[PDB]
Amino acid sequence: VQSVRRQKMFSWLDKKGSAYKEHTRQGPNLLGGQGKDGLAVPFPNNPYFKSQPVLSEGSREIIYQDVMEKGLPIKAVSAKYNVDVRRVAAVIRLKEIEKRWIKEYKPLARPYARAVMKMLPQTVLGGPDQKPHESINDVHVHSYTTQQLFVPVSESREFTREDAAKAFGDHILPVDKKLRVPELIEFQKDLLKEVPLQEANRKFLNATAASEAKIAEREAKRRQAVEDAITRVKTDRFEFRFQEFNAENVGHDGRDRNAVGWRYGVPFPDRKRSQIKIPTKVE
Amino acid sequence: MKIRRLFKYHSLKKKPIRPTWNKYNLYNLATAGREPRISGKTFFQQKWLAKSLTRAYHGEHIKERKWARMFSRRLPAVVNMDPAYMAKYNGSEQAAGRGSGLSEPPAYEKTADEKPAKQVIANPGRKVPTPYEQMTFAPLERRLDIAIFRALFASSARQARQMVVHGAVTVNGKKMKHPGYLLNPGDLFQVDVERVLYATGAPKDKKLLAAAMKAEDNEIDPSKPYMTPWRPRNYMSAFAFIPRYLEVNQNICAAVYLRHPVARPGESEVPSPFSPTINQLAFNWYLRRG
Amino acid sequence: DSVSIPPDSPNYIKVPEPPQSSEVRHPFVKGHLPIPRSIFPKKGVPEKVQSGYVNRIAPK
Amino acid sequence: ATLNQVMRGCRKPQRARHAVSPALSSIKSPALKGVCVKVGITRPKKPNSGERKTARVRLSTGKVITAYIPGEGHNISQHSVVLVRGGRAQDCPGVRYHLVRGALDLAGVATRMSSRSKYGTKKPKKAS
Amino acid sequence: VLKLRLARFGRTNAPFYNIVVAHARTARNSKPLEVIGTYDPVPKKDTYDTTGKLHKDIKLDVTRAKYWIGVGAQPTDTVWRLLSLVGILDPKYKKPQP
Amino acid sequence: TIYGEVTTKVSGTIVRLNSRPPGFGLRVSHRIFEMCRAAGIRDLSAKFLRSRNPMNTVKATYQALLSQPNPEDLAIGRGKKLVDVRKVYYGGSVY
RNA sequence: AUAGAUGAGUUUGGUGAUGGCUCUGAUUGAACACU
RNA sequence: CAAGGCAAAUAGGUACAGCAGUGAGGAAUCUUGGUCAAUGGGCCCACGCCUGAACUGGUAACUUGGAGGAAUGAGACGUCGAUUUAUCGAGUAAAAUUCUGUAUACAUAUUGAUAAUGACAAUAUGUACAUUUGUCUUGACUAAUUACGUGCCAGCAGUCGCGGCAAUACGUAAGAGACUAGUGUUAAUCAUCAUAAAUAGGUUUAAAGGGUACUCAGA
Ligand SMILES: [K+]
Ligand SMILES: [K+]
Ligand SMILES: [Mg+2]
Ligand SMILES: [Mg+2]
Ligand SMILES: [Mg+2]
Ligand SMILES: [Mg+2]
Ligand SMILES: [Mg+2]
Ligand SMILES: [Mg+2]
Ligand SMILES: [Mg+2]
Ligand SMILES: [Mg+2]
Ligand SMILES: [Mg+2]
Ligand SMILES: [Mg+2]
Ligand SMILES: [Mg+2]
Ligand SMILES: [Mg+2]
Ligand SMILES: [Mg+2]
Ligand SMILES: [Mg+2]
Ligand SMILES: [Mg+2]
Ligand SMILES: [Mg+2]
Ligand SMILES: [Mg+2]
Ligand SMILES: [Mg+2]
Repeated sequence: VQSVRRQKMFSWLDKKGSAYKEHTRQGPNLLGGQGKDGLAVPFPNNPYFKSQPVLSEGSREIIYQDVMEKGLPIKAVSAKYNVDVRRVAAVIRLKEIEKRWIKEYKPLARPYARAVMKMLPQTVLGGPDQKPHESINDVHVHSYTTQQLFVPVSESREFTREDAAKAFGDHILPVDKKLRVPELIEFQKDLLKEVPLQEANRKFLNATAASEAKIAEREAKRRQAVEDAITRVKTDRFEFRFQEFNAENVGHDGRDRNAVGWRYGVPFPDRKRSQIKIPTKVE
Repeated sequence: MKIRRLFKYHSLKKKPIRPTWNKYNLYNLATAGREPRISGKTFFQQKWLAKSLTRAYHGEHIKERKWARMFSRRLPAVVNMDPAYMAKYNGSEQAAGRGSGLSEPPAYEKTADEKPAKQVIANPGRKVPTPYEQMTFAPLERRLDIAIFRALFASSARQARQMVVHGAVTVNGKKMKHPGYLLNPGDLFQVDVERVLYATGAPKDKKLLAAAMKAEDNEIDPSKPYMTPWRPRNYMSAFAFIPRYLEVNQNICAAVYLRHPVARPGESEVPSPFSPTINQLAFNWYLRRG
Repeated sequence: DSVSIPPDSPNYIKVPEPPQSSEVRHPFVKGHLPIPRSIFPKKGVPEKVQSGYVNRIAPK
Repeated sequence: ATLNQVMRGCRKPQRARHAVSPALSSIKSPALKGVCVKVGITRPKKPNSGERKTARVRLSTGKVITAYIPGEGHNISQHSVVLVRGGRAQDCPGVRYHLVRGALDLAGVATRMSSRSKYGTKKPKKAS
Repeated sequence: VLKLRLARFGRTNAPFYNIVVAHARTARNSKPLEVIGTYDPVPKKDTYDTTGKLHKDIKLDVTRAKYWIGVGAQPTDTVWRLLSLVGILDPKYKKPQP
Repeated sequence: TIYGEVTTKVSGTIVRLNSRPPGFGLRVSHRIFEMCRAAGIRDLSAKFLRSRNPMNTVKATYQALLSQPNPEDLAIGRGKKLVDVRKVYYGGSVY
């Protein structure tokens, strides 16, 4: 015979918790329910954690077509739909893999995809856009900027963000240079000068587009300069890759993090606690 | 070998919260107490209580010794800064007055005034507090097995580890058989389609298929682990939620680890069914493990 | 340039991060390497880098 | 003290504190074997009353110390090779050592069910 | 007798060689005069490469090695071969055609 | 957190409270933790310099939270601004 | 390298001090007992 | 060259703090293996020879890292433990079903190496297998309880302490708390300890101002 605790479980699970057996309605059906900001709360005791929306299937395609077909800069697509550049780049990567599967006649998880998408809040982009997907201007809280500093200055001094950065540290930059899309500030400065919106977007596209070229150029030169130091000597079986480097850059006392060689005077640390012996990155 | 710590995983008497979609766990989570009484208990008794509650869910399959070192006292956070304010103002007004800012009248004088005073100039929503307390178990979200459980690919953390150990996941297009691989920003872990369907799929009852062989759309297949036609687990809708630091693709069962879980001013990106009072106590425990 | 970068690797789309956006704390590396020698003196132009110096100490 | 008085060596090490088990602390040894010289009963002091089962042991080093026999009933007598570990009978002056019960000649309690590790008692093996 | 040779470092079944400039009659792994480069015997495979090719990673300071070779440094058989591939010296052994 | 640093003495019991940055937690003793957790503080680093009397410890640390330096009084006293760099940098007060 | 600084039990009829002892944390080229 | 130990006799060798190993001492620490294939060294015109360094196999939970199984499981309408025979628990626990093929085993291939030489093993792929619990604690410090037995006895104890006939502290039984192929204890070290205080202490009544101040050195 079922115990009372078990009996109460099925009692709650039959009437109050029955609404969670099958997902009939579209959208989140969590326990916490709608909050103050219209976001479902998965755990009632924790109000801060919320079920944030996920880009709908049709939304991912729109982002993909814009970057690939129209060749628009990633920064512009991010600023347009208020999607983080790191997320826009991921959607493209994931979408490319889909094209491979479809190109290789692989079966997709359509039954699983449709079922899971009905349990998560979505944000269809385009015409019917109510709110931005996420914040594209989040700036990392640097450790230096977290300190409590009250600097004594003149009574009539114009303390600016530039002066605040120098008070926190000497090498610190203001929050105007830490943004992932710094062109927005320049775009917003045009609206303060009563510049037509049409021309304001034109300058924005050119600015972002020009910025991507510089990034690509730097990346191109880097990779081209890294392959100039490698000498590939094909042999009967393998291909030897002789990389060059300055053997004199071992610091002033031999101890340097970016040196090349097995260090002398170190016993094998295999016996130390919490010794990482797993791959740290997959290239 | 089932250890003595797993003897009572979903017990209704103890009422623990575990990282799984089991119906027994759902009942415990739903009917969990609103606030455990911690007034009479001492500081150690409060910390020990919080440790047990939080450790029953966060990294339950991780030895206490290992997590003690994994616990980091570095709680990351971000701050939203709109470009509109950046253009107009340069932060000089935030120092006007005596350094802290131009004072404003009290709240009891404003109500009497017919016309409200001009709003203070600052970023939008620049007074809400950021929940640092609810970030203690952030390092556990970097585990390859926990990240799979948060992408709704496995039914629990235990099952998510099985897929990794049995060579079913591939990080950045390469087989990864280590459930402790700490994902890096940009990595792309992809689970096998079949293992995801079985985990999230409904149980395959041989009795329900007995009357199915005689009597878009997917045909019934009696030679597959999950029940055909595939349908979500019985109680998967109560735990269906994806964090903001992941960009999953249901179709190919792949996701990208965009960044590390971060606390914003108003929310947190660490799934935790515990109030800040408990996490705050747990955080104090691991400062000196006492 | 051996093979094109596939969409799986994170280098398929390069998105440079903003300055001072991470605080990774590197661990102290134990051990040292021997300091190579300073062949030339610190002042003046040595005789080893003159017009002909290898034809004077290694004549054919 | 002034900076001059510190150059002259005014900061000397604190006076050493006597250890609990000097015989072991001196040579940094966790235990020592000794031949039992006498098996007797020592009496507690002011608060406590009873009869402790001590034993005069001659360690390998040469020192003759008075150990303590934890448990109910022992199996050692004159000229018994026993293993001595650190410890102290708080209420017994002169007793600053214990004796391992699963030791060479000292046998663990046979009727012990709880905390067998402390008394060197193998598992009963009721079914096995 | 200055010698360009390999100092074996690594764990069991995980050889990792370190190119050094040391006197002949000295311990193999003793602190040398200079560390020209490193050598990895086990061939690797490009991450995203399914053709099946293999390569060996060698970080060598050609400029520094050349100077020592010009003053009478005697590279060993193993190191001589590596220098030959780069083109500094002529091969010490060649496959017979007949 | 509190403003700056405070040091209050109550008959041989001295308590030193420091203001720590956000996300530091209440890395304080058990008695101070109950007071900080109750008053609304979330980041603090205390210390008992001389004595650890349970009662005076509570009296001294309670008297220290009422003796915080007022940045606005110090400004009017010196005729100089005391600008919080954290607020100017982030264009507001990040709570 | 900017997060890193923490206590507890015990002297007195009682209170506040002084001052030791012990526990709380981490560890070993360790030994022993039960496994 | 001298002395003693072993050996030696008319001789005049030997000292394993070279590798493995034996005895002894001790709380306590290993195989009398294979190969010069790799790296290094000595001799050599060259080939080549030698290498107890070295590379490899073996023994030990000594340490670290990893594996050591996930999901479903409600009416076997049973069993057990208590006891308010109907309340409180063992209990989703078990059985059962549905999947996986981890350590490992076997098989193939590649690789450690090339002018040529592979002692031994690593890695990849394929197939196949679901394999133990142990231990401490339970008055406060310090997370976690009752019953019985014993009666300042037997015993527990890191500190304060407990036990003198209704003991939450001893010994059994059950439960509970916790770590886990480890768990405890003993020894030692750092920290705790501003507890020799340079950073950074103190000396009327608590440990501690010299009996005194003229004064060389010295601050
Ligand atoms: K007392
Ligand atoms: K005197
Ligand atoms: Mg005493
Ligand atoms: Mg028991
Ligand atoms: Mg004191
Ligand atoms: Mg008195
Ligand atoms: Mg000898
Ligand atoms: Mg030997
Ligand atoms: Mg012996
Ligand atoms: Mg050789
Ligand atoms: Mg050779
Ligand atoms: Mg030759
Ligand atoms: Mg296998
Ligand atoms: Mg050979
Ligand atoms: Mg308690
Ligand atoms: Mg006991
Ligand atoms: Mg008892
Ligand atoms: Mg282990
Ligand atoms: Mg006097
Ligand atoms: Mg005198």
